[PDB]
Amino acid sequence: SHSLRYFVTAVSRPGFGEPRYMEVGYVDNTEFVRFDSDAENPRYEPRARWIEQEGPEYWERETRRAKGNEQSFRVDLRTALRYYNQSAGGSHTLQWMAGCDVESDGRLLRGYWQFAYDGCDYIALNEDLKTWTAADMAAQITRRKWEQAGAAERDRAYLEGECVEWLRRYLKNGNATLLRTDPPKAHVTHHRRPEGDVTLRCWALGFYPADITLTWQLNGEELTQEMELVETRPAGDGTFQKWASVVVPLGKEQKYTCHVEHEGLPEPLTLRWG
Amino acid sequence: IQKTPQIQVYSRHPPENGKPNILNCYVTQFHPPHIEIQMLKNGKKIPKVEMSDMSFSKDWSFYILAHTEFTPTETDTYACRVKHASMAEPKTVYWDRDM
Amino acid sequence: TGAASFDEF
Repeated sequence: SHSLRYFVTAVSRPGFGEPRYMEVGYVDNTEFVRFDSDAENPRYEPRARWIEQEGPEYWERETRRAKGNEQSFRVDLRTALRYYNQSAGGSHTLQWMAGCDVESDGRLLRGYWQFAYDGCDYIALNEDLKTWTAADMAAQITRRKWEQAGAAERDRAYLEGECVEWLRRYLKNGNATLLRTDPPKAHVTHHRRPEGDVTLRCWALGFYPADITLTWQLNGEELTQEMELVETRPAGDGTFQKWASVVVPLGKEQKYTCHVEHEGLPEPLTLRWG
Repeated sequence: IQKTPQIQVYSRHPPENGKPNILNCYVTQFHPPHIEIQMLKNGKKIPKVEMSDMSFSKDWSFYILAHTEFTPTETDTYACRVKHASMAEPKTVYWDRDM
Repeated sequence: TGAASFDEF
């Protein structure tokens, strides 16, 4: 499956300016568009080479859409103050994630339209795309309003229609980068510890996409329980890094193996401290 | 209501003394979004430090990638200093050539 | 393309 997602944030900073508004759009885990109210001339801007192909109308419409959402999020923030009886001196956050997961097929797998207030769940469109889940008494007020306005059906039409259609077009136009694989380049490092044993660290560098499995083995056993793992992290050029370490006795290096599994590899790698 | 950021400092390319590179500071899982990230060399602030757009993860918690140009040397010590409302004092994480 | 939020709290 593939995904198109829009991550939206509005943050009030009372006493140091108007609330900040941001949008960022992703295909899979790859960022392609952004809008930021703090920019000089706030406008939708490309964040990948493949989206630059879209003509000026695309940018004008997306800009006007973001500006409309911005005005609407600023009203939401003021409304949230009344619903929660908060003052106009505190800084508050409103987040929204909307988008669609489609199968290799192209049909919809999951639609998302969900809000959070100060980093807590506020309201979300249910998986059925018909009803809402309000998290508290304040969100119940919003739910009631939105059911009376027929919001759910309008939003289902975007998630089932435009979202799915545009994802399929983005996957085609950005085919080169989005649907590529790059294999991990791996190596093992070796560090003598003061306890008298050694750290073996298995690196995986420059791979795309982010999914990968790094494991250490001693004679075929998986050693999952005793392995240090960092989170997969962006190298800042579109590729990813990850490492897994183990502690092993000083003379038993050659008995441990690192295994790397990735879509870009013709065969999974097996490494050893050399 | 408040989440402490996680910080990793690492190089775009495996380090080689005297060769230009990019130093990454990947800050994740923090809330609220307001944050101050700076990168140090021997205690002194690095002048040009460029950051990716801030975004949030499935759990509503924020992340961002700060980076800068640097040429690693044998002796020079590099770090990422992060100031956030969740922390009494700014947090400094030093670059490790094998992490 | 992204979504429009026509409905307020």
